[PDB]
Amino acid sequence: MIAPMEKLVLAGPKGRAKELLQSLQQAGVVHLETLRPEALSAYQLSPEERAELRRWEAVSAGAEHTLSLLGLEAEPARPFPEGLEAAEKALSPIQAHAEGLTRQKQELEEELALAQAYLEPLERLAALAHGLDKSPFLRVIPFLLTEKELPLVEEALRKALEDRYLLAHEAYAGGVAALVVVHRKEVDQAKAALSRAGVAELRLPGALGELPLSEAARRLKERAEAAPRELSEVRQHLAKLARESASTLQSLWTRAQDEVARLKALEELASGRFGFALLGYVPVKAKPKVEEALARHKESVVYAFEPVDEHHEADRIPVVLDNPPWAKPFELLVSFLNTPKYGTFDPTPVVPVFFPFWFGMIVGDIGYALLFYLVGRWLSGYVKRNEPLVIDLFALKLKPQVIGKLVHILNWMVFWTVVWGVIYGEFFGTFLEHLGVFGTPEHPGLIPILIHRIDTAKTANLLILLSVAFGVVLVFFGLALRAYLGLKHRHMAHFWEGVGYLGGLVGVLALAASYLGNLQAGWLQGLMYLGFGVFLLAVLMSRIWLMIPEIFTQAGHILSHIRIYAVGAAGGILAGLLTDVGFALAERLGLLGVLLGLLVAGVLHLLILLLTTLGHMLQPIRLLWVEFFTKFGFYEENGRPYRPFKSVR
Amino acid sequence: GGLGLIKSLAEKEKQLLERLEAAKKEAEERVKRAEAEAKALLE
Repeated sequence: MIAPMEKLVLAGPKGRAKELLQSLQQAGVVHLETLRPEALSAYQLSPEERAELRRWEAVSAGAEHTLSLLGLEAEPARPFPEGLEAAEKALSPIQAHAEGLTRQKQELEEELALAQAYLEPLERLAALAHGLDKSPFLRVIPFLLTEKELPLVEEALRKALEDRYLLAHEAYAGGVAALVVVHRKEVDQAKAALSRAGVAELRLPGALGELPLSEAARRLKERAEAAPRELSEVRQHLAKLARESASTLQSLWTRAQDEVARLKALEELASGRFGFALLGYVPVKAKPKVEEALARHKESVVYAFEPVDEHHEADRIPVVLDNPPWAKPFELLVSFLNTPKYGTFDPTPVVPVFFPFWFGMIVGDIGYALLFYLVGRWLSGYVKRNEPLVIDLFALKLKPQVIGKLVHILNWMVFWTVVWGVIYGEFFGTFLEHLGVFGTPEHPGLIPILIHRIDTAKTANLLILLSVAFGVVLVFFGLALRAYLGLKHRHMAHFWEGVGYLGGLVGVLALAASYLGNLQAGWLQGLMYLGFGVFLLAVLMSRIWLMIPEIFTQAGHILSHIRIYAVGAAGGILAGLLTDVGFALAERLGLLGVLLGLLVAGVLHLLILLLTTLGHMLQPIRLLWVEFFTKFGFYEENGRPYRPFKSVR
Repeated sequence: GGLGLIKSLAEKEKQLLERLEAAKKEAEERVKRAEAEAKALLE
């Protein structure tokens, strides 16, 4: 339920409020409040404090960037209480060492990548040009061109001198190093002519395209021989530096984040000229620790824990879930949506009340339940390993508390799933082709089943009736909660709207079961007339022109409950057809392909279960969020968020 | 309440501003005493 979130007023000195802010950040269980304009200053405390906070924030950003360059991640742990100068001295040394090592490793990798392409070509060009490199007669433009279209480039060389303008490729058969040697200026004009024919000389980077080709190939072979050992040494040094300094950087960044959060929270204070005001909101379940922290002031400097506002107009005040531990695990799926208006109803119990009972009616396969039990054992072993739920495939990093809540929800769902699957009387599709443990009236072999789930002459009508009954009960619960919240918030429009929607739905269901359903339309004729009159009376008392579309939308939300029975029967029919085809082509085909046919049928059934059960389990919670939330509103102002001080640890 | 913050800050700031105006009246009486004894000493 929505907690109190009661207010907390406090008055202190400037430095005493700094101490009390450090206390209330260590006791970080109260969201803050500015309240600056009410006859006080804005607590622009000090530009020296602003500069020290900027220095600590730069230290924290440098610690984050140093963990990033070292490869470490933002792993929260206990802080390191030390001076800011000592923190800078600890941080900047390893940060500078890692930055220099990373720059050297990137430069060595770029040098190796550049040397991997022009090692053999520059060496071949220098080998052909072993005496003609830099003597001041003629340039030799080597162009790394394509395969043997050497006459298309040599057209310009034939336009040049006869027994010279040697434009050919002696070696480097992959990328043909077409050396063209004519002159200096005449070969520059011929290089312009070859570029007009389409050409590009080997203007390499570094010292390769900035020195003579013999020294270029020599430095290329030298860098090629030096790059691998230097890159491996840089990788080993980076790994050793990260493994040696990651814990110190993490503790330093934790203390830096703590002090920076203290500075940013003290920025949101209210100072009173060597006095200071403080305003917060904290839940009722932590009032004792708040009073114990407030007693730890200078002389318990004058504060008060005052009450929060009522159901009317609590806008900036946040709320909380506050569920029991048997129902606490659905709080994540509850918080996937928005928050309530601190007086709006918490429908989080309806999730654990209705979603597993619907999912067990959907998933009646006890082999799928055993696979879910094995997957829950795997998730329980992963949570016992206490690692982060890390999947680089999905790029999903989830907390271990999230995995534990998911495992608890999976166990609570698997209980009702096994219950309704034994009520369905089906296991792994159908092992009943071999071992008919669920007895049928058509095939009496063992103890009976409640619903055979392959029969539909009576089971389908009863299943549709039970699903429609559960859905109409949930719709009536949503309309009743809407009218109750309209009465509790003193909003008679919402209460009259819920009453009129309930009366219209009751009259519509009565008229349906009278005219289109069974006989004896006399006892319910006045009931349908009363439902129509109640809808018309609430329309007249509302006068909001809430037309027939709202009633038809409520009718569709009620009728959506048969989709659960449809999905359960569809999954059951698919699993029964798959198990029947496997049993036929395994046992009825000689009973010798029992193992191979059973394995192929199990692979196909696992693929079909992975393809279908995700959407099948998704549609229950989707229909629940579509029906119960929208019948209760749940899209009005989205609540206010509870954000106390961190003490991130 | 926020008026409660206004009140409990007005308490402190008016007592401290009373101490500041006491300090400046004190300094004015220091000026009076110094000039009186200095002129009597010169005479």
